[PDB]
Amino acid sequence: QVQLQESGGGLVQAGGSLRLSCAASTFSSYAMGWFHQAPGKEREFVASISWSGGSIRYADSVKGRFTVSRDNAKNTAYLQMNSLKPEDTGVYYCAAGPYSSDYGGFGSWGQGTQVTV
Amino acid sequence: TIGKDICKYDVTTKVATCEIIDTIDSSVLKEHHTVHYSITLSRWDKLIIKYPTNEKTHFENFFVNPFNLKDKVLYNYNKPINIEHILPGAITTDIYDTRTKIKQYILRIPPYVHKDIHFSLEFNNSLSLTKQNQNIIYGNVAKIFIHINQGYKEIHGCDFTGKYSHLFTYSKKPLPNDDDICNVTIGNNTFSGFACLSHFELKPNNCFSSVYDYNEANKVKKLFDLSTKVELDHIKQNTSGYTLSYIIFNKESTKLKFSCTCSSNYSNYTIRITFDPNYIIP
Ligand SMILES: *[C@@H]1O[C@H](CO)[C@@H](O[C@@H]2O[C@H](CO)[C@@H](O)[C@H](O)[C@H]2NC(C)=O)[C@H](O)[C@H]1NC(C)=O
Ligand SMILES: *[C@@H]1O[C@H](CO)[C@@H](O)[C@H](O)[C@H]1NC(C)=O
Repeated sequence: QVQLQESGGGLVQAGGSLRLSCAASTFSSYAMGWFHQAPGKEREFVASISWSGGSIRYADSVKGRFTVSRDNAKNTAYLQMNSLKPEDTGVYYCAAGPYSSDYGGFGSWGQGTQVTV
Repeated sequence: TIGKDICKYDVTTKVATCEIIDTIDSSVLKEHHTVHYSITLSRWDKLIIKYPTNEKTHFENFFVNPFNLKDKVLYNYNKPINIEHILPGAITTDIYDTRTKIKQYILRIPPYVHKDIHFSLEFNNSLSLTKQNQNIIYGNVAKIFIHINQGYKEIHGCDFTGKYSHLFTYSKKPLPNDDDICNVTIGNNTFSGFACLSHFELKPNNCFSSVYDYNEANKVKKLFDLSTKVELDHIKQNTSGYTLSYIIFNKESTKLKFSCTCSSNYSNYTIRITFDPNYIIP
């Protein structure tokens, strides 16, 4: 499939900002998604973006604060994290797959990066 | 405007199917933004739902709730929960066609339902849009409301996990250095089956799809070589970590005897089924 690796995690205060990237090593035909796992919880959907960037979906709880984007030429996706709230703390995963409309679309997973608010 | 619809039930196959793709497609005008499907099922029924992925044209912003549709349903129609937690022994499969971009969710109700339950599934195309004849048309939402009746009879078979005691007749928590053989005799129209830890090795492969033929020196044979009047189902690893297999005979004439084993480095657990057409269970 696709090898994924994330980066960019950090500590911040309520209102701070951070920017994750995810690198693939065929990325340009996959949907990408970001997922958040707080301690003791499952990997919860944060955002997804179609291969073209034309279709983007956000969890209802991060609308307006996060922005997903991607750079197919450079095989990189990004999550821009603004207005960080304390609930946002946890591990952030990037994932890729042919589709992103249900969890089973995501066949490739990164290793997570910590985000502490 | 919330519409209503039904899921077709094939009486012969005991299969309910809900047809939602054309209902939520964004390329055709509809008067309902949300359609409600209600279906009532019982033990051993199957529910099949074909649904799109967002690679499919006119479903580009489609999504499902619960997002992990394979594992979860909406309990009391609102909160996600693992279907195993409300319908223990449930089997789901979730198959994706890489070419048509259509998926098939299938839910088998286990052979015994210990408690009456309700749950729902949502297929939400409301964010997808198509420009058709200079009109921007949006997709719709289908919600399926499922009610399952109490299950009539415990399974006459072998829970080697100690966690499905409410589902099977024989149930014992597994202890190290065990050599347990669970003997079962069944007549027609009677469920058998077993539960093991999924990290145990199940022999022969995908039992009961292949079984040891007792009447031929425990040769490995496909179940279809021994009978063609039998229904079966299997899950290798459910979200709780357990393997289950189910089997039932319908109008089978030949007396059959077969077995399967779940083994580890500590213990052996054997299920031996004697099917007797003339047997009447007490
Ligand atoms: C279908 O999904 C849409 C789009 O996400 C849902 O509408 C959102 O619902 C949440 C919670 O009710 C609101 O906070 C958002 O403002 C809604 N967004 C939009 C764009 O309307 C909707 O509830 C889902 N279900 C149905 C039946 O439409
Ligand atoms: C399980 O069976 C194997 C051979 O099938 C045997 O070597 C092992 O000792 C058995 N386990 C017991 C007796 O607990």
